[PDB]
Amino acid sequence: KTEDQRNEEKAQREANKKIEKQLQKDKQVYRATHRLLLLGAGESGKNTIVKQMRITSGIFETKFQVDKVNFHMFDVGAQRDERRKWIQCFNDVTAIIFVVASSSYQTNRLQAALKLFDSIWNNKWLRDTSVILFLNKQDLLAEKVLAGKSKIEDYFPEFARYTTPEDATPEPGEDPRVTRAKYFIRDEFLRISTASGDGRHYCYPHFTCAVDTENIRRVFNDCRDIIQRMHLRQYELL
Amino acid sequence: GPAAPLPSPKAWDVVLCISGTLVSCENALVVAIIVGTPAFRAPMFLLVGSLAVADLLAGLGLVLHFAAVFCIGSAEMSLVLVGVLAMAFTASIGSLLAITVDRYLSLYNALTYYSETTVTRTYVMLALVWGGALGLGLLPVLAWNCLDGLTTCGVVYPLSKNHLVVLAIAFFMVFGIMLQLYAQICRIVCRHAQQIALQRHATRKGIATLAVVLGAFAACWLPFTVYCLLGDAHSPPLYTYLTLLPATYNSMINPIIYAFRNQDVQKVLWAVC
Amino acid sequence: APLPSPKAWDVVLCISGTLVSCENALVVAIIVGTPAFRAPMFLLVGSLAVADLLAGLGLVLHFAAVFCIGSAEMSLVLVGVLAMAFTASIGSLLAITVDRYLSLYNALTYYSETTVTRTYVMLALVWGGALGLGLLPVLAWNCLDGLTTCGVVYPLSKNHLVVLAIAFFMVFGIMLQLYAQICRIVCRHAQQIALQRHLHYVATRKGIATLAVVLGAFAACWLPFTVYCLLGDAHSPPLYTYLTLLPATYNSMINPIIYAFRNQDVQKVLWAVCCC
Amino acid sequence: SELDQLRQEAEQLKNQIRDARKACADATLSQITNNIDPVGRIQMRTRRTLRGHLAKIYAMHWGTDSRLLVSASQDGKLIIWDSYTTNKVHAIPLRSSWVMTCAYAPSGNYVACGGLDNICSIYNLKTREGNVRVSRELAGHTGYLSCCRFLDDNQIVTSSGDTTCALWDIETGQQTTTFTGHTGDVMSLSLAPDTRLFVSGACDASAKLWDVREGMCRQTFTGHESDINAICFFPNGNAFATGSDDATCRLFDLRADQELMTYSHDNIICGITSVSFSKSGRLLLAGYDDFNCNVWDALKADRAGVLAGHDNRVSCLGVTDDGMAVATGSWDSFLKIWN
Amino acid sequence: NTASIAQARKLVEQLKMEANIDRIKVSKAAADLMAYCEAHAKEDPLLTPVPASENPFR
Amino acid sequence: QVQLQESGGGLVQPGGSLRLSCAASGFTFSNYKMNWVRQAPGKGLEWVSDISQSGASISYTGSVKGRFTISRDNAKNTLYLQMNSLKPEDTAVYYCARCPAPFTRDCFDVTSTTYAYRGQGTQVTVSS
Repeated sequence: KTEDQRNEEKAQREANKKIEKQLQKDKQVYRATHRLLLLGAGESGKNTIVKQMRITSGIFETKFQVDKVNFHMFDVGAQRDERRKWIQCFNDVTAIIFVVASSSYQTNRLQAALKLFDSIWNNKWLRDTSVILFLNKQDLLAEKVLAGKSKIEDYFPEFARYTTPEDATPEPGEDPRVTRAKYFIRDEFLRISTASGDGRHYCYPHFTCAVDTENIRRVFNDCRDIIQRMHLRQYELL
Repeated sequence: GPAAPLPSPKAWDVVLCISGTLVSCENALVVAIIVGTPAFRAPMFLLVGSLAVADLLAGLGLVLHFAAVFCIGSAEMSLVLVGVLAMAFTASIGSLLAITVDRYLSLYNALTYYSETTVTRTYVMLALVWGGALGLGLLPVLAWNCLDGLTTCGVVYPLSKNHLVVLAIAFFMVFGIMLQLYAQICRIVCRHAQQIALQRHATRKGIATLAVVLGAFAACWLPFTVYCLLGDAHSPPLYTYLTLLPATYNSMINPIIYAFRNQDVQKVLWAVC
Repeated sequence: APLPSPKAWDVVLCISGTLVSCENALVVAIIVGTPAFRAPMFLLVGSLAVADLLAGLGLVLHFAAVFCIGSAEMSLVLVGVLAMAFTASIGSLLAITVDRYLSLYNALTYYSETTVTRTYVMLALVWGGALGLGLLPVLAWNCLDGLTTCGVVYPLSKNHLVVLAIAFFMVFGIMLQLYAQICRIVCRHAQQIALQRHLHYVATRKGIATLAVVLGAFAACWLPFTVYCLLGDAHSPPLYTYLTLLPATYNSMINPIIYAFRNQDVQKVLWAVCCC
Repeated sequence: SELDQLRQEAEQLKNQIRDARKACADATLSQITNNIDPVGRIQMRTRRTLRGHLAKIYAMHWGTDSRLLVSASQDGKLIIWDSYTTNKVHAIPLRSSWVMTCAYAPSGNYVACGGLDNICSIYNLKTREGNVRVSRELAGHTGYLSCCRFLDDNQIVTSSGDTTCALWDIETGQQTTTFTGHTGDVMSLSLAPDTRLFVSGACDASAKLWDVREGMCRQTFTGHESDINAICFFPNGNAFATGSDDATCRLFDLRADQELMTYSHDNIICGITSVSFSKSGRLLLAGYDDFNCNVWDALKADRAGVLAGHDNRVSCLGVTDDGMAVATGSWDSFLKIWN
Repeated sequence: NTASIAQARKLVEQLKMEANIDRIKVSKAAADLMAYCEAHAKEDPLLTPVPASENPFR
Repeated sequence: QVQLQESGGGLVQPGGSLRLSCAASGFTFSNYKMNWVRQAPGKGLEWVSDISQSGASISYTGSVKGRFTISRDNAKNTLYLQMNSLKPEDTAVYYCARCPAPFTRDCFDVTSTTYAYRGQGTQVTVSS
């Protein structure tokens, strides 16, 4: 009662107040920092990208300092390929960085990336979270197309009818053939993305190479666009 | 009670009364959801709460002003009531401007939007809006009224022409600020719409909603201010409330656009119903 | 009918208009004479100077028509032209500020040269939104024939004045918002623009704060007149009218100094000319 | 040849066991339970809505005295609550932001946490210094840790995604026993009241009974159509209820070694996240991915009640040791107490 | 295909340990379950609601 | 017990048509989504074809496009894969797989090395 228990309750309220004052601070810390997933189908230069943006346990965490905005990037290792269970832990991430090797033509490892991307896009609890797509390892993409030893017609029968997009911005010094194939892989991912309505989910294709270092800037703009698109949908509008 | 009769209300007085009463009824539920649900305590929800309390206060002021002009008959009470009505309308305009600027800021620096800086900015915006509302609602009470009989006393007896002109000027400045803010938001939305349209191969929804909100604000508040600037003391009395009904209509419409359209508040409404 | 000599206030108004006309003539002379001076901002500055010079000539030969022989018709047309030039000048200043903001915001992320064409699309709008308005009711809604209401300027009616004041305060709010956005941009991206300056006056906090003073150099001048246009009536003293019109002519004088002569290249031209 | 022979032998033993299972099915549970009176409807009400978590609540557990509870959040905080007075007693910061399971030792002295970081961490609440400090960390598992329970203050059972279960002794810190019988991720495991046995349900649409002392699988229970997301013992320790993603909860009994009841509704497309029982074993509760909790009365497979106070997936649901209340923690960062 | 043979052998071993167990009839199991359910029905706060005097969560 | 049995397949001449049958039990065939995946010698699993719950959305991998037909008999609970104009590279060990959850558009973990809901697998060899 008030004779004996009153002091115990008062101490408990004081402890609650201290805990809440700590919770305010790490709440600011948590909500200020954004979070991203790093997902890799395999042999797509995920470690190369990690090393590029760098400047046993199953999860490795990396820190960013981009434009006074703190980012945390989480990769998944030492975990089995069955990912239908732990992928649900990542419905609060700002975006999922999907790294795909475009030199995939498992004999057809590109289709494995396409099928996996379908699962992420159509998943019930990954509907809100957007995906940043990095078509990676294009350094040899022009080489094999120029060499002509391997064809994407055999592994993708719908490339021959596909034409180069009119709204395309090829980089200088690029062959016309590789440019068309560069946007064919992108359109396959885009076909999955635009097939589903209910625009809570959007995809952000981005061509990438090992020599590139500015992948910070492309992620920063994507996180900028993703967050403001979510704000737009709240206020009707977009 | 020898003589001392209160004149019977005319055709438009009762419509003003009904509009104010139903505005209060409409805003009571919105402010109730704002206060009751602990989840609705984000920086942006405080802004809608401020707009809602200003609108509810305006409706309550309207119905009580009719009370004072119907079976109460107190001159000082009516002065106080028209003053607090003006304060409520100024607070509504300021809160709508603050809502727009907060939305634009959220759009602009989205990554840094969730910090202590946004809470401090929201507190400062609330303080400025309500302080300016009190200030512009204390001039027509303190010494700027028509009771002395020296000032012009423009359109809303009792309230001097100078205070009305100052209010119109402040409203026009706020209107320009909101026009530029919505131009910025239009640029953002148009860029995103072009990107999405290029991806798929549209803009109708965003253009429609921005046009609707800006047109509601303009077509509902402009006539009062323009007639305030143009009008004089001996102006026809029907124009006093003929262009004042759209103000009540805008105060009525504001929570529908800013509160009901929110998915979370809509879900809470469905849960209550 | 012998016209009495104008009072001293009309004389000093004419004198100030004469100095304004001379300064604007000098500025347009430097702009036109050098073919290299065709920068995207320089076209807007030249349009502002054109409106300013037109206002100066209008005021000077308005004093002429008042103190010399003349009828009310050409005086009415000319005062309408004067107000037309003034509202064109206000629009030009707003366009210059929005051009600065657009340049800064765009150059924050890449750049586009197509905006120069957009300048034309903007420019005509000003010279079609103000200019035409500055002559549309004056020739049609004049209060000289009138017998409806006049207001605080003898030729113009009160409805014209309140419409102009409404437009002015909308423009003032727009420019306040633009300056606020420019300040937010310069505060958030100070280091980037400091390092990326090489590829308008955008600089450190001390350097860009002068823009506020520039805004004051507008707000302190045109605000005292426009508000009076709402408050006054036909019986208001003309002394107040002249005393509040003088700040507008002072702002007309000072706009070339802060906008034309401020830039570095014309400053180099100035030292070259003075050295001779 | 040899592989085909082994496959044929496995098939023939499976057929023999199926025949044996069908032999003992004299009468179903429906016939025997038809006589008893139904409970009707239960109107459960929310009393305490615990707030203070930012990210989703993924696991929670009750104490032995039904007063203090623990909730873990993917924000990287482990909050120890007192549900009676809605104070918070201990906001433990987590080394890894991602956590998937928490557990209370049955003495009030230690707590356990685990997740994608592959390491289960024990925190001591009775430190002399007064500051909560991590006592031990165990890193034997390769796959992500799924759940963990305490046998006593010294032994802990952990189930991870490497298709293995482990029994650790805290003092020595190495794996005392291992359990390798599953063909998929072991999503959940539950402990018998006598603590001699425990049953783990995995993603192979199968549950397995294990004895801690001997370390071998006694019986395997099959019959589900999807991954068993959760499983809980009967209060008497002679039956267990398993909930999967096939929108059906099943009841199995050890001695008959076959299913008994098949709680399901035709309008339930949504799956099941967690299951639990009451003290008497009459009332059972099961969470759903459609942000409500359906309560099935006793055995007749009739929906006794619905608890629809949440907005997102209910992730954890637990009944106190004395059966006073049921605590449901969901993904809306809100943990509620119902009774 | 070497570890596959060992895995199949382990599966067969476990299966034939599992086969040789004693199973009582389902009716007896249901009888025990209902006996436990009815015996403890008076000690279940969730089954029969308790007055708010004895409820700590009131 | 959820088991899937695959019937058909063997040493066949190239260019022929082969029918592979997947018989299912222990679960509702109607609710779930069926997949066909093949295992090349010395390589991992690669997805081939899928058929949805009702039978409307049908998709194939690039290699088997235009030559493979996937159908389901809900009454017989039997999933048929029809192969036309086979090629030497088509030899593999086939597998009739089921995605883990019913009434779900996504279908995870069908090519993993250890999957519970996958059949023992029939053998198809194409050679002269």
